[PDB]
Amino acid sequence: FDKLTKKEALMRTRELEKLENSLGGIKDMGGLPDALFVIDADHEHIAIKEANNLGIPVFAIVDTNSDPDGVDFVIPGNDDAIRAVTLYLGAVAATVREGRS
Amino acid sequence: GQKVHPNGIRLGIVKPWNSTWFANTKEFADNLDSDFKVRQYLTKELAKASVSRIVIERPAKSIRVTIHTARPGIVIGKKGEDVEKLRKVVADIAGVPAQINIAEVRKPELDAKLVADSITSQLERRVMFRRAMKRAVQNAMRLGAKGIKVEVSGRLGGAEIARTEWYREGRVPLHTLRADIDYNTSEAHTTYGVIGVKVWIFKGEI
Amino acid sequence: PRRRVIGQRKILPDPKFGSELLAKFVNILMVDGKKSTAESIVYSALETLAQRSGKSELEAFEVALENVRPTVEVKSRRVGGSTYQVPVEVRPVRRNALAMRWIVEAARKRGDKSMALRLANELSDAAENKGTAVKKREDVHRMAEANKAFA
RNA sequence: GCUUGAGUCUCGUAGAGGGGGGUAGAAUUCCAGGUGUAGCGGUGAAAUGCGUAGAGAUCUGGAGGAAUACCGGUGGCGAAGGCGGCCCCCUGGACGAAGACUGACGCUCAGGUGCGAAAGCGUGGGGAGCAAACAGGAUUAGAUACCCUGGUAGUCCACGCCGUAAACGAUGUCGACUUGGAGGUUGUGCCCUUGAGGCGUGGCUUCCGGAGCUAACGCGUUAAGUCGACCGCCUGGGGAGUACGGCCGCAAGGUUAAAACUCAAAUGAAUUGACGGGGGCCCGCACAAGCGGUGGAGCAUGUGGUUUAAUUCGAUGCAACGCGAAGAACCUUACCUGGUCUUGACAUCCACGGAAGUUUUCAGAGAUGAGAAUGUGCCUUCGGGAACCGUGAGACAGGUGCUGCAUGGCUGUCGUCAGCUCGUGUUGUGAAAUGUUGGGUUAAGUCCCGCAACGAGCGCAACCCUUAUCCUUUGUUGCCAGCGGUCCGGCCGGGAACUCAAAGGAGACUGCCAGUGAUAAACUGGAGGAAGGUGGGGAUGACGUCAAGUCAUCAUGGCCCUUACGACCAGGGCUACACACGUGCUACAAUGGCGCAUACAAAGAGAAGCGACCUCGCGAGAGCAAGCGGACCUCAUAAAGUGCGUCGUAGUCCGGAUUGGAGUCUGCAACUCGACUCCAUGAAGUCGGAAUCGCUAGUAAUCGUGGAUCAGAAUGCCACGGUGAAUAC
Repeated sequence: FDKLTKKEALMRTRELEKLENSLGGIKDMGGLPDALFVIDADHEHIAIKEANNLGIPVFAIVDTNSDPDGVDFVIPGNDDAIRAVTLYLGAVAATVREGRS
Repeated sequence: GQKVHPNGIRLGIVKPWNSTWFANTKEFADNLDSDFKVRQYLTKELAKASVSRIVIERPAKSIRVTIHTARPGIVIGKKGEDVEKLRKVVADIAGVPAQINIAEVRKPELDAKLVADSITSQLERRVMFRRAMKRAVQNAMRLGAKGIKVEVSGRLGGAEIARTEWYREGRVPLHTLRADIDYNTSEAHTTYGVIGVKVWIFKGEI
Repeated sequence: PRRRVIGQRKILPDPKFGSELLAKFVNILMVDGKKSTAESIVYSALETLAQRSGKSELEAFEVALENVRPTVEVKSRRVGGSTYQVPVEVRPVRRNALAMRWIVEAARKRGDKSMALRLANELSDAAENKGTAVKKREDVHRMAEANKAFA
């Protein structure tokens, strides 16, 4: 990392900031996933459109502006309240981490 | 007509010279023309042998011709009568006591002289050009070859107008001077006229 | 000048009087890259100017050049599809640059013997502002005075 | 029969709905009068026009006609055309609230009838402004136009006609159903009206959008969606909505409405590009700011034309025109005129003879012919082979012959412009789109940020050469600071410091600081430093464009000549000259000319070569001839500069063309047709018309020097240094 240049090393590190914040969570996936859980249906219509394109079950918290496009499991909720999405993701992350164990 | 020859702009940078003798002005033309005769002869009489380069050097009144070829066995032959025959006639041409060596070009599909001679041979066996070019790019990219571009041109498939139709795969950084671009060129004398085959092979960045 | 705003290069001052003003005057007078010849002409001409007027060297030069500096000059616009000759205020460096160009040009026009006499007589004719460069200044000022209606 | 369709009644509401009549205020024009004075008006600029007979400006009074600022609003009303001050009279429709009544009375509609902008027509008025026609002025090549100054019908009123418009939401009428959002306008009901509120419920209307539809564009509860009723109309473009006939009309014309013939398209919407005298942003000696040129003169050289026996061929807007050609006396040379050869000048394979080779003579322009020696250079049951030369048949050889529009290769150019694409994904029926656009920034699709894109390639940048500073090494032929003497010259001993030479390193990256900026990219400024922001210069020229250039460098498909379009030779030509153009040189001078003295370079070349010194010649040069294949010797003195003297504004002591004479050198050979020298001659030219070109800093300008080609021939080309600007708003 310190090898041969300072400027290009800085360039490369900020490539790790850009590739790290864009491809953050998905970097250890190694497949395309078996479900999709979106937190806003109209703000993230692209991901819903692709998971419908590929046959992936979409789990969306829609709001009253959103559209149940191809969301297989719609949830009428509130997309932009932090209390609501921390309660909401708290429940979802609670039920994910029960496999057969 | 606008690109520099990508061997000539790399002559002191990465590529070497195919003649490496020193000579003063009295014998520079004579040594040079003697090199035209030994490369002309030795190119004609090894047409089947798939010869890549022939490097001349003159250490003190004696020639030292090195034949970079892909099939060294057909150059040497059953016990090397063909080699001693060739140095006999090269000693006839240059007028000096001749030595001769054979360097084996392994990986012959990464050498542009051999690729252009291959595609040229296929074009004068009347095969379609897209197969020759496309096969050449595929099997050259298969072994190393960080880039390759082939470019045939001129009345292709026996037309009445002349096209080019080049192909390339990978990276061929031709303005970069530290790029090891192996470029060479052949001509295919078909029954419709000449078809020009150029091929650039990018091997490495230094 | 399309993009590039520029600096300016610094000229060496005059080797006799330390005057960058007069150094630019010997550069305006110089032809064919011959600077020695031009500074000989300027030293001879201003030396006889200082001897004639009796003042001093570069205040006789500064008076004779103060009478030929333009105030405002005309300038073409071509904005509304028409040719206007608008009057515009001259910058000081351009002011004395035009002064020297008119003195030198009018001195090349004269019919005396040597260039030092043509230019010594031209600066002397500009000291009481009756020469040719003052007619160039009055001509410029008639153009900018006639066309005053554009500002 | 019945009321949910249609209609009637009651009460209100809003409205440029219509028709008739009246009135008001601003303004324009005209008339009369006061003041007042030299212009007014008009245009891109002008002129026609009005004006000292008093205009325009200004004030007062009057007349007359038309239109009705502000309100004024994708506001309203009307079936549509359309309707805009205010008031009255007559009058049509719409909508709303509750209730009552009739009881299917409804919807559409061919023919028919009515209404129907504007222009136009008829009769009679009116006539301020505006304005077809018209006239004048300009503009222009012309200008029956646009622009200007006037100006009649007309526009206005009454009555009649016409009967059409892009009469258009290019969307027939009536009814039903089908997600939404924001408004506007006009009613009405309910609730603390606790205000310019809250909740509903109708009528009309505007914008955006969902499903759906649509070729797409778009339409989208006011449908171009989903249906039903009735009507109108369409059937390729042109001919042609024309001709003939009918009906209507005062007429203009309107309406209904063909055919022959002719084309293979015409068309719609959208896509990519190109273009625009469309818009936004940006660049380059593009313009501007400057300096010096070209076009004028003489000469050099190239071209067009003309000439010629031939004036070889090629290149022709930019990107042909000292271009191919880095060098035509013969050669080169391809052309012309003659003289000649035919397996050939150049090949390969045969068969025979002879080693080849070397000095001779005659004829002719050379090669063909005639002789004398030398011939065995090494092997062959000899029938020959190595090398070379004649002879004979050939298969062939040969072609700078044609086609660059059959090709390769190489090149120019847009342009060192910043662009050109691809894979995967997505969007669109699709051509294609996205990425590549957008906010900043950059020299730069540079870099950041954003974003249905994620990435990648060619290009940009960097790596390369050179230049600018320092260090290390080595120190000759190169250098001489300190030493010693010195023929005072690095000259010698010597010194390796320094210049320098050449190899290896360091160095410059927005690295540091301050400020501005999305805390990002970056920009502006500062320090240090030889250098500061791609430091200067070069090399490097993306995908493609011009069926650009070359078949004559070469290679090459096809065609063509093969006793000739091949080959050899001598002489000629490519150098011709009424002319025209391009690119240069030298000038027109005093910032100079001439004479004398004197200072400071860099880069190169050199053996069939560069050629010192010395002697001779006024000079070009000649003779003898060292040294050097070269940091050593030679080319080789740099010149502008400077210091003196002279010339004195003259076609002159400018300028050197042209021409006569006399020569030197190279080369078989300077006549056509070299270069240079000496003496003499001494044109044109006094700063160049329209127009046009180059240059942004060691630049332009100006001054010399070298080299390639080359026996000799540069004012060209390619390099090198000296002095050294102006200007950029």
